[PDB]
Amino acid sequence: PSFVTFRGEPAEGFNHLVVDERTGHIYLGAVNRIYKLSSDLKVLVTHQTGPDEDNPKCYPPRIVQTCNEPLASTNNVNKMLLIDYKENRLIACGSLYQGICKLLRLEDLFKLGEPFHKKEHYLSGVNESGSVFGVIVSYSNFDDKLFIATAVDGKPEYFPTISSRKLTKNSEADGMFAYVFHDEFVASMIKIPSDTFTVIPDFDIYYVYGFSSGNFVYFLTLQPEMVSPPGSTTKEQVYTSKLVRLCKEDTAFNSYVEVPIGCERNGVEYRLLQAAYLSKAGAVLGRTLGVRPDDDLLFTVFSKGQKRKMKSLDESALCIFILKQINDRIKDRLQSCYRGEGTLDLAWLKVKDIPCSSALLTIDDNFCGLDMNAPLGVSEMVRGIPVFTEDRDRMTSVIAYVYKNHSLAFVGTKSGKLKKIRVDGPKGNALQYETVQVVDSGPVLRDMAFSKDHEQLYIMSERQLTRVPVESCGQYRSCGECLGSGDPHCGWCVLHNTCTRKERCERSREPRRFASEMKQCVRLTVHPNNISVSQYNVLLVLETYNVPELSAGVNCTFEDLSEMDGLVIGNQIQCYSPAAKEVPRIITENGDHHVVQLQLKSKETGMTFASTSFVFYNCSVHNSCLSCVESPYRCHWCKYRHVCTHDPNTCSFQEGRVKLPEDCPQLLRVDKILVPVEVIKPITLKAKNLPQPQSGQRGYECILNIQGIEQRVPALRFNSSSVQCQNTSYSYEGMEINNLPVELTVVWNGHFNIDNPAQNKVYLYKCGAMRESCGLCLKADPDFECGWCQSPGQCTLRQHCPAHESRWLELSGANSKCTNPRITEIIPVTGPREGGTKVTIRGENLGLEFRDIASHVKVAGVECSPLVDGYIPAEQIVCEMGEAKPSQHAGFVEICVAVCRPEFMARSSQLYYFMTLTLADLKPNRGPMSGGTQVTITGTNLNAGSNVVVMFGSQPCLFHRRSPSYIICNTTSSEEVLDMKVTVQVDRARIRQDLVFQYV
Amino acid sequence: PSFVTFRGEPAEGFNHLVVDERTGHIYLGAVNRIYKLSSDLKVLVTHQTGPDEDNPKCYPPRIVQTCNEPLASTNNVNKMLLIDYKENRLIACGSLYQGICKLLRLEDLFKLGEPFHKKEHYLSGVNESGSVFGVIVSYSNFDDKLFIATAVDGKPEYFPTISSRKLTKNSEADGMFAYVFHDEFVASMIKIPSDTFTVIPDFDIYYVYGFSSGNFVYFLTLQPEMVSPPGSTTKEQVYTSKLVRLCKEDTAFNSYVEVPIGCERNGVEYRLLQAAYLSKAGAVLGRTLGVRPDDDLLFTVFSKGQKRKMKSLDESALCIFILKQINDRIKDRLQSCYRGEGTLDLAWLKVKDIPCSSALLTIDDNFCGLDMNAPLGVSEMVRGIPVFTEDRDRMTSVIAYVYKNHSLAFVGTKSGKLKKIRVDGPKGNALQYETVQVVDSGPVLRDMAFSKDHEQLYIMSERQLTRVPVESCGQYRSCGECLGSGDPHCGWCVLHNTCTRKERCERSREPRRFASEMKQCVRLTVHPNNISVSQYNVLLVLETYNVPELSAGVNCTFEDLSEMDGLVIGNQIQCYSPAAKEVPRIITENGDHHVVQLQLKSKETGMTFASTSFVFYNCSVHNSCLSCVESPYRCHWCKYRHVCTHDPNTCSFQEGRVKLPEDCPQLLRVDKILVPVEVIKPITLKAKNLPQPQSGQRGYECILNIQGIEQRVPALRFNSSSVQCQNTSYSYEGMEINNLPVELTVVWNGHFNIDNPAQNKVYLYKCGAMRESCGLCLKADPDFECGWCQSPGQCTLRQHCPAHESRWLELSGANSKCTNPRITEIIPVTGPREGGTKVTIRGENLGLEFRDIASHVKVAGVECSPLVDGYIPAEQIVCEMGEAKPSQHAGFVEICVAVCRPEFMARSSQLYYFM
Repeated sequence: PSFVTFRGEPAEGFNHLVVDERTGHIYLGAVNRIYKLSSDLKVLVTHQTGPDEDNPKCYPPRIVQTCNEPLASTNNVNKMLLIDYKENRLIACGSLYQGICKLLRLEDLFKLGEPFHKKEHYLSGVNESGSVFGVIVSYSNFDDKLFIATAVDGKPEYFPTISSRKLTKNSEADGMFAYVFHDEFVASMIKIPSDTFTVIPDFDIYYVYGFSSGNFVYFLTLQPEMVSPPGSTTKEQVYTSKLVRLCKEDTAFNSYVEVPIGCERNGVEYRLLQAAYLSKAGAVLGRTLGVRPDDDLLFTVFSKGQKRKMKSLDESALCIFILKQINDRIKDRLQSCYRGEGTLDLAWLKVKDIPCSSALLTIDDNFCGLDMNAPLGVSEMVRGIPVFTEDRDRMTSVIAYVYKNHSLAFVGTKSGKLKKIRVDGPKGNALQYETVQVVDSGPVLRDMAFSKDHEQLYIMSERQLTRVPVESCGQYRSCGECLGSGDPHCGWCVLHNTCTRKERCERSREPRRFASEMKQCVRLTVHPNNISVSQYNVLLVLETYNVPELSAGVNCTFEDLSEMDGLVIGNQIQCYSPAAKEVPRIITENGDHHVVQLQLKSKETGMTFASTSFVFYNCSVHNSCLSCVESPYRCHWCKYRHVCTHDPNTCSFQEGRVKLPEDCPQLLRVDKILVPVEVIKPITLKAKNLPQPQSGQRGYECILNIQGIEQRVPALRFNSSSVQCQNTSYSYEGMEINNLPVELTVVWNGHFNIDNPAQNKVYLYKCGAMRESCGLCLKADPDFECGWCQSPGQCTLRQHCPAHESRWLELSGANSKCTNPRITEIIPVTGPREGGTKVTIRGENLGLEFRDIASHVKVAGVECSPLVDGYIPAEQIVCEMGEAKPSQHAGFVEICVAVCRPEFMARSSQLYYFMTLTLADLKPNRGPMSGGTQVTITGTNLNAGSNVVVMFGSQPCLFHRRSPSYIICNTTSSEEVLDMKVTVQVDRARIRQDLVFQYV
Repeated sequence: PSFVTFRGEPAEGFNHLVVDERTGHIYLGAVNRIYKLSSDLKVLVTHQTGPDEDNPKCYPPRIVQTCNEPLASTNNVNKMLLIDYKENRLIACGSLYQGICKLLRLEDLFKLGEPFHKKEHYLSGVNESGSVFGVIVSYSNFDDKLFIATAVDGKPEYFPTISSRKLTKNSEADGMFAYVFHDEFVASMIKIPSDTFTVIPDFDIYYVYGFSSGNFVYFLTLQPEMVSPPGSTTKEQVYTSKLVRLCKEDTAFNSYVEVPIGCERNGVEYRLLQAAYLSKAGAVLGRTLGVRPDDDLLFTVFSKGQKRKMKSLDESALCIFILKQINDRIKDRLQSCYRGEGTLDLAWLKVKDIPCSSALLTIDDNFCGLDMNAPLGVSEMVRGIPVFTEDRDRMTSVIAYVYKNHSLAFVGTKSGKLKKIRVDGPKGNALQYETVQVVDSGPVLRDMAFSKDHEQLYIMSERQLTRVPVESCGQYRSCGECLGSGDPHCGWCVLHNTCTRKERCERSREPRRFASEMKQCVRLTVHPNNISVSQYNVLLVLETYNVPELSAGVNCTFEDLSEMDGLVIGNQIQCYSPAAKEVPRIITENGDHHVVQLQLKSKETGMTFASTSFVFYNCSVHNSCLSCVESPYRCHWCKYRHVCTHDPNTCSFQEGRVKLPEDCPQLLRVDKILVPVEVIKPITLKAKNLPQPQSGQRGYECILNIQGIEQRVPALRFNSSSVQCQNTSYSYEGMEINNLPVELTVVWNGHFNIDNPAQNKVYLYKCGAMRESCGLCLKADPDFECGWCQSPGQCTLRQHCPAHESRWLELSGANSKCTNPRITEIIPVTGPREGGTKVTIRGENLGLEFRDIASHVKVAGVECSPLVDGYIPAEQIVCEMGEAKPSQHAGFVEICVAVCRPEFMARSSQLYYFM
């Protein structure tokens, strides 16, 4: 939705706004223009007040007398605007005339009159807008007048800052703007003294806001540095914001009072008034405030500090004053002066301090002021009660009103936004909402008025007027959300199922028709929360609370899908579930269950207000016993029918029903099922609650899901808990993998698959696909019964290998030597003569125990000692060679399993070579002291032996890789010093040489 | 249009005229000529009757016997003319033959015969025309005759004045003009007795008019003084006009009767017949006259008094006689004689009075006369009913006729004009029209006859015959004029838009087609009389009365500008106004309003007959409030818009409307606005209904229109009735004139000038351009406040002169003595020594009061006394010098203002000289 607005009809400018209480027409003061608009902000009429040839310096403007100074077309700013209902007109006081005032007719804006001739007719030279304010007060004839305050600009002789002036019936009449009582000695006006001007050059009083209360007139003002801040001579100007008051009845002007005003937040001072608004509290605020219904309140806005009235600070605070409290402060002050204590203390007015005179008097609120102890100031600054503070974006303006007793406050911001604040000190809370009806880039003005009907709030900007509704609750879809937002205007119109204000809800006055608090929402419950898909037209009872009288009629709508009529009895609603024809259309593809939001559609509104979680659950869809029972819902499984249903009767017969998950027909696990390929073997199974096949039903089968071949073997069900597939052999083609797990499915009557929770599988394993060597087979589990068969040179079960001889060989309990050891290949081919090398020998048919191999290994003559941890049985032996000093140079490797028997020994195909490695040169000769240099050691036979260590300066080098020609290592820090020697030690041999490494 | 006429074909002369009933041919008797003319007055044929060698004195003219007296070629005057239809000829009796008569053939004017031989063939020596008359009466054969009367000229033996004569079929026949019955004792003729001639030498009977009526023959005659007026011996002759009558049937001539006739108007006597005409009354006159249809009437014309038959008086009166009334007078007279009372009383005929004899008789109208109490006269003169009298221009002739029962009378005048008179004694009214068809300078003759068709009336003059239409209504342009003339023939042929007779108007019989009375002329009204310029095609209803059936079709034409079709319903016509496009073309430049004559154009004729005042009213043109409201029309002024408009709504707003003139905006006058040059002064003004300037409107200014410099000074409007220009000074360059009035215009909002009805002005005045002397300034009005300032030697306001001393001098109320008197010049330079001279001395700086100057003046030693009235203060002194007898001869003039102080005296530049 967009907000209705009026763009600066003169796109050029804007200054003041006011609303006519009866009509709702909105009048807008502006520079060079005054507009009359409809409530909708349509342009009713435009008046041209503007550009006049003039000059501020000239006194009586050009029309009255000739001015030496040159004139220029200048803009006439609407300083003030006030509606005079009685007169049926508008006082629209401008400037640039020496401040001549104009009278515009209410309906047409016809200029009734604009008195220029006399001195009184001129208000002030001041060009600034809003620095002026005032009130129009009227009574029947022979009782009446206008109170207005304006800045002087140092014009003290020409104009009075505050005055009490006359407003005659005839706009033509000369008398206008004349002082109510003029005497040579005293006139109903207050001028600024010349002495005060000389002392402080710039002193001026700017009047922000003004209002009539009871029988007085108050003004919120800004003044200069006078004893504040202290200063010997002129320099900087800071302002003090004060409150002023007058009796309406005092022609003498004796009643004048002036108290400084502000408020502080946690040690932060807020001295400067931006705007104010007098209003009522309403029952809520008033009660906790402790006020009478009639008592008034004053919302205000202040900026931080005393500095720069022209351009104030962002920091701003909304404070509050109860009029009773201010009245007390004034009465308190007066009762004091009457005591005779102290001075009057009003710096700008009276330079020389006059003392207060004591006197006997009954000091009342009615007190209008007396001749002695005449106009007076105030010592104690009146503090206000803080409400909301904005640091980031300065508040510009404020308004407030009573709504259903709750007090709503409106606050303009520098940004062009409005805040809707419920004041709850007297209640309990804070800011409800913020809105940007206005103008996204830049600010709002003090003239912000609510409409007469109080539906909207016209918000004025420099550029445009915007009709911001005090309420747009419609945005809220649900009772939970509506009441959730908290912006006080919104309530849940239960029957309408919409969110709006009290006025908007038809028949909201009636009970439970309208909901204010979340508790009131609507709460709904359905007795049969869960209904099965199979059921149809089931009776449901609805319990609803906090709902208005439904006698209009109600319908139950499960969703957009269906709607059934309902009848009301007691405090309940009775509706029926949908038909089976209707229910499954929903259920399809949702499967297990579908929660649906059952709503209530009211007959009068026709909108769904209340909802509940309604479950459609259908047992039949479940394909298996586990899903049926084990699932989350109440469903029964029929073992025989093999169908899941809600009704017990539907099952085949009594013994057939499955209520509990344990009872489901399922296969229990046993020790792993091992199955050799090509062997005829039975496979016994255990299980529970296996059904006895009924008439027209076949027996059990075992189905193995092997990708290569799927086997169907019939089986026998011995009892409710045991099964067995008949003697058969299984195979898979490929010989790719030794152990292949296979899923097995037990079926009966052809299709019926018994549940397998564990998902037990059959392991098909093949006699040595994996083991070519006798040592490997005997190594494997004794369970397999797989063993080595000598004649074939292969390994299989006894069943599998023919017995020419009485025996096929099986490790009886490891007491089985395994023959013809062979050596495939060994690592480090070469080694150092000194020894210490770790030889890694890899063979096929070695000894099973370490103890036998130890002492077995020999390299030629040289004794080699094997390592236990390193040794992997019958596959590999890691052995460390001893001292090689012998004459051989190169020799074959021999392993004798236990004993060096002729059958029992193995010799290496290629011989182990012994060598004296030498090093010629280093790739980098030099490197930094810190080290970390990649050294390239070149030489011959560098690969020999087991261990290698490189030492530069006896400090170790970090080894990387080794080769026959090359050794690569990273240098250590030569903490020692520049230069150094290189020692390489392989095993017991330590070789050195002339090649040196130089540290740089 | 011009009237058809026949000029004296003989340009030389003219005498008688007659019209042939069947043909319409007009025969005209003249001297030496007889003409036959067409109805149109074209010349058909001319006959030469004229100049014959002859002599009046000779009896049987030269042809019969030789005459001793010398002959001379003389003119033959046509004495008489009579149409003999039966005979198919014209009897045209001449003179100069001893009055031989001629017979001219009807068609060709071929002379059938002219009997000269016998005595009867000679009628009378008398040369005068028109003194003769008579009638031709005819019947089938063996019944017939001619009755003719003529003057004798003292020829009593030769010719009979009245006779009954024979008219034979053959013009050649000898018998012609023989007496019907001739006996030795009595013949059908009446002669004048010789005795009567001796007594009165000149006696003669002149016969003016004659006509046959019923079965008688009447003659209107003029006779001499016989017992009237009484006179012992001959001297002067006056005439008595009488009526004569005879039975057609009386061969004996016993029936002769003779009554004097005349009429009187308010004690004025009209005795002499100029002409007469027998006619019918028609239904109108007859009814109120109380007559039968057949009964006749006799219109006549008489001059005042008994004097000069040869040249009668201008005063003349048209009288009337009903034949029944005259017949009664005659019967009454006869029944009386038969009573045996009195004498016959006929002076000229019977010198010795014979008595009437009584006898038993049934006296009827039929009575033809008897042997005893034979021809007789009459005592009681028969009076006639007067009709019209002309004092200035004498009536000469008359005719009358019946038209649609109204009786129209025609009367010739000495001037050559014809009057068309409806006689309405029996009806009610007088003379309708006068015409000069004839001859503008000089008169018309008795022979005036209407045509057979009665379309025209041939009017004869000495010089020319003129065909005057009875009717020539075409001359009249408008219904108002047509019916205005009153000559009864004319009516307004509405659709034709012309003026003519009933016969001439086609379809006049139909209703409202023809208008007889002015009332009938056309009256038109339009319901929406006033329509605004802004409006277009407005429905208008037309009310017309006295109009013929329009079903032919009608169009509405506002003027020559536009024309809109109309439809007829009821007794109204509905037309539409013109479009806005059309209406303003007219309105432009007429301004306030334009009255237009909306006419109706008839479809059949195509001429606009009826009109009305139609108003187009444009308010907008009015520039000011006064013109808008104060003017003559309904217009409203909008104070705020400052525009004038017809619609109230158009004004800015309700409070802004100006309906009344008082409410406007105008400047009221105050005592004259005096403005000194070079002085800062405010000028307060008074006024009424000054507007309060509305939004977007500026304030008031005072603009002075001074040719040298125009000043714009802003002002303040205190209230609806007062203004004031701000402190300023004004000047004009030139120093030419002291008092300069200047027009001032008060304006607001720049251009808007407030109305200034009085046209009040500001008087800019500047202190003595005119007065070099202290005496002159103090003399001037106290109002100016201008006064003499001693130190400067000049004169200006106090404001203008610095006060070293407490005073500048102003005549407080004339109590202010004034220095240095001078004498420019004095009049009478010279004077007599004796004195008494009035010396007029003109100077510059004299005394303010007379009392001081008196005794001041001296001419040298001689004391001179000044005159109060003559003395104009400080400018001039009029003084009278005393006795100069002193030795000086010449001396200088001296004036001492109050006292002859050394500073205070003035002496003349040039001296006064005594001689």
